[PDB]
Amino acid sequence: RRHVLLQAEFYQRSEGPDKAWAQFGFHFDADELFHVELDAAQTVWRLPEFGRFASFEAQGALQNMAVGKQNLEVMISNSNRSQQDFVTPELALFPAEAVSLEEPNVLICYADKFWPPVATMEWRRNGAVVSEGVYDSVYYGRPDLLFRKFSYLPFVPQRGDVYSCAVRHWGAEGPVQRMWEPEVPEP
Amino acid sequence: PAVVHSVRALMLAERQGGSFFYGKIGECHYLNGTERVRFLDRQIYNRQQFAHFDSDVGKFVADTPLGEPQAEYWNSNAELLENLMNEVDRVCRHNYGILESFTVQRSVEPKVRVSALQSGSLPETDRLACYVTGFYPPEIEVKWFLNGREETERVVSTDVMQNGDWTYQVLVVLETVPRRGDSYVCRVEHASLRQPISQAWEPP
Ligand SMILES: *[C@H]1O[C@H](CO)[C@@H](O)[C@H](O)[C@H]1NC(C)=O
Repeated sequence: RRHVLLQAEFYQRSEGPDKAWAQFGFHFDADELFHVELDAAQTVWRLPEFGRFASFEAQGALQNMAVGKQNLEVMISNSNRSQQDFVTPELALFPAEAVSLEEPNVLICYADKFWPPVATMEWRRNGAVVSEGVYDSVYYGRPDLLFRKFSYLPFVPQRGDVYSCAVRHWGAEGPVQRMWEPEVPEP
Repeated sequence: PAVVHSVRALMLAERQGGSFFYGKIGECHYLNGTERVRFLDRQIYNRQQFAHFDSDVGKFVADTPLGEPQAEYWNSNAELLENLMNEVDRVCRHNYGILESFTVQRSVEPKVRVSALQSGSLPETDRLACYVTGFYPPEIEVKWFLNGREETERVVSTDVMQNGDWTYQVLVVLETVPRRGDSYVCRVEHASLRQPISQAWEPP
């Protein structure tokens, strides 16, 4: 079989509302080995245990950030500031494991096939925002130079509880949303 | 631990509302592991790759007109082209040896559960669901057997879904109203498994 190891870097800024972002990550096929938290200058392995088997020098990421942020200003110039059509995210929402009532589980929400790589996820239960235990991923490179981002909500399935995931993409005046609810048959 | 090696940003782009995006993607493609290794450096502005470097070609190739000025300049510097070619051993070969144990040879077994789903129009089970969860690698085979016979026509399967935590899942539904004295078996084949998992469904 064939495998791919990716060093993916992105450096971006928006001017309408002024904001800027940067990312450095290593990806094995479609999964993330690690990302460097560029402000803390800290390597964060997607699974803690990966850290015991290998290490990465975060200084290497920041040296690349110096050139990234320069190349970005050059190509803004070289392109007469040309713009790309945004691409609104699709949304997947599903549990990690088949649901048994009172058995702890995780709801997984991913935003897929979106560009630019700026998107925030909001979890609601029964209409009310929930943030406890949530993990938000970095932006994972997807075919056609698009991105995917994952959010995880730990939850205990109970009768009567409706859950929602909403994504706000940079461009849009509107969220993309999905609902999920346990299906419990009758004996 | 052992040190993962990063491709340095040796090349610099040369000058020649709004959102503005620049991307660098250094791809270490492995075929038969270390037997054949290809390094692709992709340079992207917005969603258009303006140029790339192929280890096999050994030179930068412009994918768009905007990439033509950059490719010519980078190709002028022979030391850069040599340094980029050295990344096939420096990054791709080096990193493969450190990460193969917990990546290329990751094995996590599927967990397999069958449950009955109710019709929603009638007081009966209309579907049997085989939840296959928590597995790596992503490639898997899940098959329904009714009284020893493989069913294809009445089975609807989801895509294999990335959980994002290095595990994958798939749901294979058999459309049937279960009958007492009938055998319903979900059979799962995966690289992690010496013997396939045959998960039978029994009523109450
Ligand atoms: C920008 O594009 C070319 C160079 O890329 C420049 O000559 C021209 O003045 C600009 N194009 C427009 C505004 O027609």
